[PDB]
Amino acid sequence: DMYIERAGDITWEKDAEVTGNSPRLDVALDESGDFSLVE
Amino acid sequence: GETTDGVYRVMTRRLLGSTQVGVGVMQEGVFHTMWHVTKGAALRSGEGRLDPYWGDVKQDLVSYCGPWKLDAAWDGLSEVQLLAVPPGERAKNIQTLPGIFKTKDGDIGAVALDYPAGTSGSPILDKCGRVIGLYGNGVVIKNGSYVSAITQGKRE
Ligand SMILES: CN(C)c1cc(CN)ccn1
Repeated sequence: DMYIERAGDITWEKDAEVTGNSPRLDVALDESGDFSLVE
Repeated sequence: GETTDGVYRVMTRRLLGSTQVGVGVMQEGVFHTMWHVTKGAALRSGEGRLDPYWGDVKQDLVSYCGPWKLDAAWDGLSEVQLLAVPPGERAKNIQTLPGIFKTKDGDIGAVALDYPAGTSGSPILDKCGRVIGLYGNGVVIKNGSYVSAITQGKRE
């Protein structure tokens, strides 16, 4: 049995930690909702 | 049950203790999460019940109590924030510049941030605080890193 619990408000935080890169990838999406890389 | 707008953890007591299997967004009385988090099962909110209303395995999305309400889109240029809700940890905002998933049916924004599986369904926001998609359906690239699509539904 699944249940939900509030975790917070949805707001943009000024001066949040900024990280992660921006990869441009060729991908395929199958009928089961799985993404895979196209090489 | 609690119907206040916001981000919520999706929990289960079926396994050992209480386990966080995902996250979702309550907006305009509708709960939005990824299909792989609930597999379309009903949810509990206190003493109340949330029944699925719409879902699609291929988009990997599901809405409860009403139709999908989130319609904002990434502008293709600006940084966004993942409002990550990790298992057993406080909600945290992480800012990033999305990359792209190029597909035969068009391009989708993608965020290169690696969080546990139980963080699936965490919302990705624009500078106005609007939810532009949910985090948690993606791919593992060459170096073993995770890149999630910015998955957004259609508002009928
Ligand atoms: C579904 N999520 C958030 C995942 C998935 C994986 C699968 N490699 C790794 C890390 N996080």
